[PDB]
Amino acid sequence: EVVEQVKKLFTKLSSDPTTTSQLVANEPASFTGSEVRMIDDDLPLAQF
Amino acid sequence: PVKLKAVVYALSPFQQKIMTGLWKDLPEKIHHKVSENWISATLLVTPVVGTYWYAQYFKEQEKLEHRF
Repeated sequence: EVVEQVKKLFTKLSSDPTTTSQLVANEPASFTGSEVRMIDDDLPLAQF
Repeated sequence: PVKLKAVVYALSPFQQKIMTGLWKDLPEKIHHKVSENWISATLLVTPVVGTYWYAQYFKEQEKLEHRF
C-alpha cells in the first residue's frame, strides 16, 4: 500500500543522476589539527 | 586571577612550515633594525672609537716629539 501510494504521489521529483558519492569525492573533507579557545571568565562552568 | 574575554585560534605545529619564516620579509627586518637603532648604535660606537683614535693620535705625537 505504501509503494503504490508512493509511485502515484512522487512524480515531480528531479531526475538528476549526480550521486552524493561523486559530490563527496569532488569536495573531500580533511582533518586539520588546531584549536579554538573562547575565554570567558564570567561563565560559571568550562565546556571543552 | 585576571578576568579575561578573548578568542584564540591556534594551528598544529605539524601543519605549518617551521624555518622558512627566518628569511621572509628580510628587507623589512633590516630596515626596522637600522631605522630604530641607529641612534643607539651611534651612542655606543662613537665614544669608544673616538676615544681610541684620540689616544693613538696622542701617542704618535708624543713619540715623534721625543725623537732626535
